[PDB]
Amino acid sequence: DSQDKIIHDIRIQLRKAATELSRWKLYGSSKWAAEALAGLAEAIPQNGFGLSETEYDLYLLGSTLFDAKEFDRCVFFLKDVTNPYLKFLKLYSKFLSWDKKSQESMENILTTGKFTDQSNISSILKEINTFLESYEIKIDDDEADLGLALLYYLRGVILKQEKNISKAMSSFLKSLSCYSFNWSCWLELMDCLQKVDDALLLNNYLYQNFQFKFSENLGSQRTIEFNIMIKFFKLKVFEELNGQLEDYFEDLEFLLQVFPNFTFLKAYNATISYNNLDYVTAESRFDDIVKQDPYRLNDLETYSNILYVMQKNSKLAYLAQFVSQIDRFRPETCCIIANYYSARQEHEKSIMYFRRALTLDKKTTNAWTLMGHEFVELSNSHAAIECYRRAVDICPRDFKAWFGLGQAYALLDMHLYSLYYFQKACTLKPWDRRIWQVLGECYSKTGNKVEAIKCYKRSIKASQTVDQNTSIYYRLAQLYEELEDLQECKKFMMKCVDVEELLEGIVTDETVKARLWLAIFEIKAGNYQLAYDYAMGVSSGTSQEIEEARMLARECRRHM
Amino acid sequence: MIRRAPTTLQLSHDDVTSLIDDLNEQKLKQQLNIE
Amino acid sequence: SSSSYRDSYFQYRHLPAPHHILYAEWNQDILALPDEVANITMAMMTSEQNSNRYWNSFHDEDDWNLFNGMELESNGVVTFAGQETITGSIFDRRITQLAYARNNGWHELAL
Amino acid sequence: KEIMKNLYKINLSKYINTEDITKSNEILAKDYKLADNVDVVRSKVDICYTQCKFNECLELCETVLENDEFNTNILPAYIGCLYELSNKNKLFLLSHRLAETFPKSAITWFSVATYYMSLDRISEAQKYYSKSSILDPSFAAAWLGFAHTYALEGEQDQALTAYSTASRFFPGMHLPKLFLGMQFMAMNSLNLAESYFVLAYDICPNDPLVLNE
Repeated sequence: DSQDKIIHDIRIQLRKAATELSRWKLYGSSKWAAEALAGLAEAIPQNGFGLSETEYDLYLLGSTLFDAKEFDRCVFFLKDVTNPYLKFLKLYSKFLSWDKKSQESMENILTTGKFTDQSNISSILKEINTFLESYEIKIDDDEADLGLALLYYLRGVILKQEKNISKAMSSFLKSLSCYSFNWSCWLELMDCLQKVDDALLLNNYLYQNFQFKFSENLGSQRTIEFNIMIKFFKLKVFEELNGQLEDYFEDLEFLLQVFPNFTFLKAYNATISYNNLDYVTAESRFDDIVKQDPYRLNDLETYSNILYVMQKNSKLAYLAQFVSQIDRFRPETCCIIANYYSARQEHEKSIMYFRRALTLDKKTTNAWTLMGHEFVELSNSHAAIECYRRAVDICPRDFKAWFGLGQAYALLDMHLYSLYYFQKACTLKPWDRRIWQVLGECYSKTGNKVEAIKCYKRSIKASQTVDQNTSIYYRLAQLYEELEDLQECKKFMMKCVDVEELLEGIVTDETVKARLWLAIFEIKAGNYQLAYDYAMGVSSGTSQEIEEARMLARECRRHM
Repeated sequence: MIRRAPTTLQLSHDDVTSLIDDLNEQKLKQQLNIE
Repeated sequence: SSSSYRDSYFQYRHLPAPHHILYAEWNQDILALPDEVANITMAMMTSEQNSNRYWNSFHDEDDWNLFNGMELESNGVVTFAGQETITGSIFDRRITQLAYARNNGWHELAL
Repeated sequence: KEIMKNLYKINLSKYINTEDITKSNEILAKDYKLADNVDVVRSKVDICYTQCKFNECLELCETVLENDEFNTNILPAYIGCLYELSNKNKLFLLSHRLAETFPKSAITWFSVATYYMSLDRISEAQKYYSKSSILDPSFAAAWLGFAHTYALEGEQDQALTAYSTASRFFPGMHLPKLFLGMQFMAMNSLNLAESYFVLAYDICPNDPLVLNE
């Protein structure tokens, strides 16, 4: 009943949302808006602008010279206009002229940022503030048009690029309050967030002291509980930052009902499966995207990422040939192929695509660690070290980069010199068995037996399954043997052997050495009967393992 | 079951050379009339 | 003159970033075909046998045995290899069954 | 009476008054619920393949294979149409899919062999046509392709014997006779080529290939 009424509300609004945003030549939200309407559940044109025929002539000149890449020429003709709708177009033309120019200026420059972590940009900011004061609304009024709301979006984005955080956020809230359903505005707002605690602060602000201009937005939509962007905000920020979830479940199923055919949600839904190390289910989820939407180079980087871990080179060779045929200029299309080329042990070529995949979009820092790995297999440790090191300098909170850099030193003899890197990676993901076991090996190899004991015990607790603790137990028992106390290591020798019985006779290699050692000590204890069965149980190991127990079996049988 | 390209033939060398020779005949005799 | 007014072909404004033309060589890259070219990496006639073995893995044991040394001549006369020989003309159902027989069947001279 | 007449008439051979078959299947499509059944789309595929409407080959074949991925009635025509279109990737997927499911049936090995055929591997695809021929007799596709492997690259002497075997063991088709006559023509031996061509014309009166030859 009411859901259908909501359905009836969304198409008209999304018709409006895609109309003006495409009409104002910004494609960050216009492309997403039509996508959202296309996937909406099955249940005269709309247009309006307060422009005079004299000034409307300049719009056609302004609009057509915009997408013709002649941004500078558009500014010159549209200099003297005073309407807020057109005033945005001039400064948007002005802003994108700088953004395009900056891209041309640096192409050899891979790393982006300032080591410690304007005047031309500050020129743009003044017209916004000067025009905003002159205009006779200045927000906070019921009669607030889309253009003024859209003007605040440019002000926010121009403030962010100057690193003036905590003022662009307020500007973005003012823009969204007057006009929601602007994805490019939301993305710039999500970007300025840095930590999960910041998300909780903004989320509260969105609930108590935030409200939309009910005049501009259609009815039954200005309510926060029945909004859509707030919902899409919940699914977005809460999971890319991997923050603590709240008000997230009931929203997710609500969006799947309203948007059953929305391609973006399923890829996000598949990505959720990806983030939880659930690879098998995510593959089924992704297979619907490719079949339903074959041309989508937006989230396929994870698809080819799934396939690489999954193994199955024939399928990867199929994907690599198919994806490259669409176009070779997306950031993703240059990372899928490199994965296909990496599986074929052709390293001097695979190393090439990772550098290529990063150049198109420098934000894809995940390709840095992969490019570093591709040096290690080339027996070139020097080149690998820099590739990993750039990754942490882009963002220090990269567990992948620290781990990949730690190994490159661990492969060489510099065991202790790699201990700091492994220690740093510990803080990123403490709840992992893999990292803890490696730390124990470094301590073992550096003559720190007192610390290595405590390191392995922590790894044991983190392991989800007991069977993975078989390898640690035997090595942990050895360290006690180096700490001249043979009685203490017996208890751990009981556990590692007992896991074999609890696993209906796993008969694994690292338990074979456990039984041989355990039987040998039992002979010194004088208990031949308790040692006889140990040799018989390990009679299905290696060639040297069976003979070692067989002769021990004869020795204990004689004294039995 | 698949069909290959059906047999087709183009201008041979013998006939084209014969036409070349003929072209030389009517490009050789007419200038005698002019002269 | 008139250069940018015509729009009948791929132009400089149809691609999103005008500076992508600086590279402009990635279009002319032959991507490696799926299966057999993986054999040239190890090498840096063998590739065809590898592809032949890969496609040969999809047999049953008895079917593989029959085709283990199988050779087919042009006139249709068929030669069967026993791991005796069963040289008989093809398209008759009986010869194949006979080949299966002395393959998996039991034959004993018994003195 | 009328529905069974149309149903039988769907399956008749082409090259003769195909307009009548088109009208009959159009009548069968709308009037009765049999609008998009297996045999009607199979007849459309056969018609497009005879008239070399390869685009319609792929649309109708994909729209039917999306329901039944392993319909053996249409797979030969589907493989020929794709081979004409040289869709190497799609052929590899089909060959692999049929390899995991129907190793015994000759359709799978014919598909793998034509996958090799599309990559210009005539000498190797020779063996795979041989395997497809052995696994199923009375199959024109396998033996005719095998003869094509003989005739395409060198070794012309025994392609004649291969085509003679095709003609004798598969009577009633003009195609083997036409191929044998054209191969004799390739030898520059004339009277025998004309004799086989008139034989093929006798078997099939309406075929552009035989008349062009």
